[PDB]
Amino acid sequence: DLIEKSKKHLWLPFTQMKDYDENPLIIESGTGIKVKDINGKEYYDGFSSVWLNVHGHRKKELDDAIKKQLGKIAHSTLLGMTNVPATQLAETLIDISPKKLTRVFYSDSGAEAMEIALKMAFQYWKNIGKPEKQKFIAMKNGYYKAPIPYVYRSESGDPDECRDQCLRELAQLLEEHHEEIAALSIESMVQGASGMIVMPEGYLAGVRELCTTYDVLMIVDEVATGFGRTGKMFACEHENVQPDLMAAGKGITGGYLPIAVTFATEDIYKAFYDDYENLKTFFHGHSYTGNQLGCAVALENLALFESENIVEQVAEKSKKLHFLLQDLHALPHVGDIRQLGFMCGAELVRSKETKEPYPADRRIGYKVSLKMRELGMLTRPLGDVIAFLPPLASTAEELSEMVAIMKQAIHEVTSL
Amino acid sequence: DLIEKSKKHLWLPFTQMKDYDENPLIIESGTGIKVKDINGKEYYDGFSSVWLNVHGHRKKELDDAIKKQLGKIAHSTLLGMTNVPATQLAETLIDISPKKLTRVFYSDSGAEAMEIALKMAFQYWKNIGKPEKQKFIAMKNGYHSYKAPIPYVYRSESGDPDECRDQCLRELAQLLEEHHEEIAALSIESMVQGASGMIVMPEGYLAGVRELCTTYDVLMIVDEVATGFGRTGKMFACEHENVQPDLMAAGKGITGGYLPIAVTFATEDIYKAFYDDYENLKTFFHGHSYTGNQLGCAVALENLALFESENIVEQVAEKSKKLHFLLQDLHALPHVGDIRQLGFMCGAELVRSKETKEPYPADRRIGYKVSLKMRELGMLTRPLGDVIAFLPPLASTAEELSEMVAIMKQAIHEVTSLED
Ligand SMILES: Cc1ncc(COP(=O)(O)O)c(/C=N/CCCC[C@H](N)C(=O)O)c1O
Ligand SMILES: Cc1ncc(COP(=O)(O)O)c(CN)c1O
Repeated sequence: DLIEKSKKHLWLPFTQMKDYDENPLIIESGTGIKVKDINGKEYYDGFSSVWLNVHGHRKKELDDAIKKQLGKIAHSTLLGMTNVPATQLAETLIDISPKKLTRVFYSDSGAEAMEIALKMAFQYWKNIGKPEKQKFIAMKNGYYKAPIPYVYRSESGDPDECRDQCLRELAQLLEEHHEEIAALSIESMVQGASGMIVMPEGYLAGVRELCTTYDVLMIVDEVATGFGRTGKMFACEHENVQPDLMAAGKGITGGYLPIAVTFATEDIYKAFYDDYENLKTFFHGHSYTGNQLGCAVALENLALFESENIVEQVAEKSKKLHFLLQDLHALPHVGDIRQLGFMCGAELVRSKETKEPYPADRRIGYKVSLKMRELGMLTRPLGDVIAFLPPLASTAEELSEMVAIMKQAIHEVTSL
Repeated sequence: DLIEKSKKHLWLPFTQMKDYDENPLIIESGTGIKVKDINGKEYYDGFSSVWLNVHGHRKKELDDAIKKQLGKIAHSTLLGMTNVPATQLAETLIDISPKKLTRVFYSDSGAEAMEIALKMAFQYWKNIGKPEKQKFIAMKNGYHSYKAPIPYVYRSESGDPDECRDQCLRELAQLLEEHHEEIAALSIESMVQGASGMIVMPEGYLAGVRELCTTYDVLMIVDEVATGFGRTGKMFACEHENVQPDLMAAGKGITGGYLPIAVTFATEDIYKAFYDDYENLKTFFHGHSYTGNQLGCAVALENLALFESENIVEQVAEKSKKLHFLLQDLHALPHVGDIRQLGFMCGAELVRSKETKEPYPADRRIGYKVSLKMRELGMLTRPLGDVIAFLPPLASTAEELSEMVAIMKQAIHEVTSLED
């Protein structure tokens, strides 16, 4: 009846409940990079619990640090005071992140880390003495507007040409309006929910140049892409960018608990530092900010990154997956395949010559994902882009098994 | 070392770090209703860690459930599927919630639980045919748009509650008469304005807000984040007027204070409007990644199981009788303007003179200077400007309360007296 009960009471995030009612799924537990439902059936975790599960479920040394931190204290506040593991994690996060990012402002979630970034950005200009700086630049498809080098559906198909066109179009937009912009928000290297659109080489760097040149702050959303995943600690390493502000989460705790961070340059911190009377204080916060348990599990997740060398591991297991996922090209209705590190997606198309998309009512992304659930694998389709973002743990043979279960399930339905 | 560290790397919420640098503080541990800083010192947690903590620090039962749960699975997603604790907790949450509220949408914070409610309420009307329904009504100074007045008795002409009560209810009617077809929802704290300064509403203010909201087809958003799960003397504060909100937000107390879990509650009417085939674009495109954490739901399950066992709710009701008398002492101080309380939510409002009702000026920092004095005396609290906010754990005993209130009297006395 737990199934029956999940229909009566819940209301699930980013899902249409009529499709859940027709196909229920309730997990009980999980081990390694797998999970088990309540009428015991086991799956892979192809979407690593939506882009946050680093070393699998039941990982020993994370289960360890939570238990330990229950030994001391589970939650005390960061409002006006602080606590030990937040204080320690902060130090670790300053060292493992771009050098210009000196500060750290915690919150419960990715979206909260970005809203926080926007609010610092807006409030920084207001503090220093340039209130004109209000407007923002969203990057088209960004989960004013500026376009992102989406080269597969471009005019020339050429990365460098698409890139430089997107840079130029941004540059024109900055040329004309910069003296009223405050900040620019961009996902670090890969637009996630937009279909896993990898940015071509030199894009991010161009944005950084143009932001510096034009006195707009660069905000870099590293929530999906951070903590391994891209085959670096943070995806903005791939071009040596220092964001002015950067939002992080998901894989900060190993997958276990909800913590997020907003990193901030010291120049930015300084703008909010002054006597209380002036109302310069950044007035933002949440009540479970600096959770001891979250900070403790994240500290040991951050230790594992350094000891078990999980980042460098990922960069070698990717190469394997470069060719092993180029094997998807063989299938007829799989018009493009993208990756950066473990961050992977296969865009489905009706015609390879025309790259024509399927209709969205033909439901092909979702219909595929149900057939993986048939064959013991879990993912989420972004439209008709099937996502493949598996645990960083996941060994090169599982990396290989999933990709076939994926490929098998695509072909089974994409023939229809 | 940690002190020097905290000062060089952290950016803390709702705090001038310049202040944190004259007066830093780093908790290491806690035991029942006490916390222990790094230099050994002990404090009463007289703000329940900002209105979260219910049973005490290091409570075995809650300690146990997280370990229990840990050896199943720490986190599996609610995007498109579910998990066992969330599905159980929800059943539970439905029984203790009001009747009309039969869905549970989950999230990581109170702020988020409100944010979801606004989007649900906003989008609700789009999905049914009335998209012109789109503006909200915010109750003035409402920490969670036409602003609508809310009865603050102490500084109200009347001095009489019901006159301040009914006067505000009408002003909301004059708003609702001439603007209701544009209005999606109304947003209101359940029984007490927290951040505003622990301002308690007259009985049947919230009743009257709810009967008007029905008469004009506006949705009633009830924020129970600060006032939920015991704090007022009921499991939910709106029970003080039997009230049936269309959307209710919760967080905080829900996990006894251990983890972050928060919930938006919805009526089955609302939920209905998002039920369809995907084609129709009826869906609610929202919901964070750590939605339905096993560890937070597990800790919450147990927290509520304790609520059920010990009878924490009637216990607070019991102990609040004591608390009111215990707070009577505070009114004997020259500068304590006024003492507001419902359940464990109390506020002593400070003033230059308790005859003019004239507050102190903002730069003199009378709330902050007292909060520090309390720290010095071994108590943690956070002011709401010159409103000083006592909110002790719901496990707090009769004598702990007397000691916390004593420290508070000592503190307010010593700082107000000195400003002369
Ligand atoms: C009705 C209500 N909703 C939401 C929140 C915050 O929910 P969260 O985002 O943490 O999940 C609070 C206060 N929450 C505590 C915040 C501190 C209050 C005040 N700024 C102060 O300085 O004490 C609240 O009173
Ligand atoms: C770029 C970005 N930012 C924020 C989020 C959401 O994070 P949260 O659910 O914790 O807000 C996502 C989800 N993948 C994302 O891709």
